[PDB]
Amino acid sequence: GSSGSSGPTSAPQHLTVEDVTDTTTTLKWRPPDRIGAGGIDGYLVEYCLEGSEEWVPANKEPVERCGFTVKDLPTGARILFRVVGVNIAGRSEPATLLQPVTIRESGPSSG
Repeated sequence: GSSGSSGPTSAPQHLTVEDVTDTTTTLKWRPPDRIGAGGIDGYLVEYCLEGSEEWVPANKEPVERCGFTVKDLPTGARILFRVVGVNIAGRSEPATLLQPVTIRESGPSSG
């Protein structure tokens, strides 16, 4: 027997830095496989400035897509980004980034 799923969906994966701006950054992750009934509400993106121990909410509300854009960031700061899948169950394991972001815009040259 069974009725209504129990527990938060599977943490996010495939979370990497696609692009990086001066005061903005891009993030792209993938949806879980073990969702079942209910469905994931979204994801909570939070960043912690190097030295700080408080993860600030990048997006007040959890996005729907498997990607978001964080704004308002100190150019040249090692900020760590983490994505957590929210749901009626609550939240899931943070897909912390393997590496921090320096935050800076760098385009091509010599064409």
